[PDB]
Order: sequence, then structure tokens, then C-alpha cells
Amino acid sequence: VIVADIRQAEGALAEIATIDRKVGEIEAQMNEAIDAAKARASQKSAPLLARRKELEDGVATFATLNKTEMFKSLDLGFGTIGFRLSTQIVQMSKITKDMTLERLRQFGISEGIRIKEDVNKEAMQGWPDERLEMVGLKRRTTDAFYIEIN
Amino acid sequence: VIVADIRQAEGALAEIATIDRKVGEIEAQMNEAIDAAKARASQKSAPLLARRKELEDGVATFATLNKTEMFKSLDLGFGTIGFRLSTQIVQMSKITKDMTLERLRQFGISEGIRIKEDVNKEAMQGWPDERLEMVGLKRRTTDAFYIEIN
Repeated sequence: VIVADIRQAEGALAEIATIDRKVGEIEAQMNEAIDAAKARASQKSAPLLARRKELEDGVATFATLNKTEMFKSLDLGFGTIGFRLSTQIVQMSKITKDMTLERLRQFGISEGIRIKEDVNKEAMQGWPDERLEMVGLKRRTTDAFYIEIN
Repeated sequence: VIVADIRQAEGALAEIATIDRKVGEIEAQMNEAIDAAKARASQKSAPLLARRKELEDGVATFATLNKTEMFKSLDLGFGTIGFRLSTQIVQMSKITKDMTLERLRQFGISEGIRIKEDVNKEAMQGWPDERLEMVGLKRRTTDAFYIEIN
């Protein structure tokens, strides 16, 4: 396209604003198709997963109440049941994860700590250009074109 | 449900494995409905957004080539066009964001730095219970029931 004068811009920005209105409504129909699918899926499978619970439980009390004689891992053809040992490391009772860090740090244990550092671009903003230059940063100042539909 | 004997478990784990097979196929149909919607949406709007580009550009060269006389922000009824000043702070040319941090830190500027610390649960794992206790951590050891379909 070639926009040779002010009327021809006016033109373009009516078309553009027609596309925005079209597109943005293509994207309403998709979110109705997707909305509907998520709703069918979850409609049909809520009762199946309710039933799977009852049964899952079911076998559970049975396998505990009968535990001592019965087991490792009893094969049931359709799959295995049984008991497994999972160790997890967790906070002590009244101790937050930040208190564990400060302790790791009081004791000098840096292997205990995971750090992710980042530059604070907002204390930066109120610096002069020279202070930025010393920390390896520059203000990039753009004059950019904007079409801005109503 | 009440699973009073080994045959009745066998029962349950055939049903369960039927649900898993049903559900997990409800969830294939949804991802075909959603797959299809994302594909219609993006089919109809690829040409509309191609056209929006041509026009967007279009007005752009026109507004630059004609810049000095023409502008702030010319109103076109359907919306505004023009030029705006956006300042952004960015890395200097051969300087990574980690070198800017180390510099911030060489100079003692802690306001420049954003930290997010975290406990390394993997150096933890090879600790005795007592070392954990001092940093406020405990090994929680669970014996859990597992039904595990084939």
C-alpha cells in the first residue's frame, strides 16, 4: 500500500479498525469453541473420576485393614497394588523457609542456598547517564510511530 | 464401595483401568475440538493480520516521509496517529546483565539488585537428621498406598 495524503490515511485507519473488530471477534468464537469443549470434557468425566475415587479408596482401606499378612507389591493382573516409601524434606513446625535460609547463612552453608539475582531497572531510571555507564547500562531513547484506534 | 477380598480388588482395578482408558480419551476429543478451533481462528485471521500490516506500515512511511510539517498527534476520527517518546534502559554493547550485577556489587549498590533466595533441597538430602534439625528442617518419611495400572 502507498498512503500519499491525509484522506488516504483516514482510509487505512478505517480498514485497520475494521480488521481489529473482525479479528477480535474471530477470537471470541474460538474461546466459545474452546469454552464448550472444556465444558463437555469435564461434564462427562466428573462422574467417571468420582467413581474412580470410591474404587481407589475402597481398595485402599482393604489393603491397609489387611496389611500385615498381605504384603511388598501384590500383582493383580490389571495392575499392581501395595505400599511405597517416599522420603520428603520439609520445614519444622514453626519455622518458615526464610528462617531456614538465614540459618543456612548464619552457619556459612552456601551449598544450601539457591540464588537468582536480577537488575532492578527501577532504581536505575532515576540515575544520570554516567552512573549508568559505569555499571554497563545505557538509556536508549526511541521516537516511535503510533497508530492508536479508538 | 467395600473391597472384602482379593478377587474384589482385581474387580475394582479392572474398572479403574476402564475409567483411565475412558477419561484419557474424553481428553483426546477435547484436544481435537480445541485443536480445531485454534486452527480455524488462525486460518481466517492470518490474511486479516497480513492486511493490517501493509496498512499499518503504509501509514508509517507516509507519516515519517511527511514528518516535520505534519506533527504531536494528528486525529483521524477513526483514531490517532503520530510519534511518541519511550525511554528504555538497556545493556551496553559488550556487557551482559550478570556483569552489570557484579559491578553493582563491586560498588556496593544493593538497591540496584533484585534477589530471590531458595533452599536447595538436594544438598539437604545427604544430611543427617541433626544437621537438618539445626537449620529447621525434618525428614518426613511416608509409607503410602499405591495402585499402579499397567
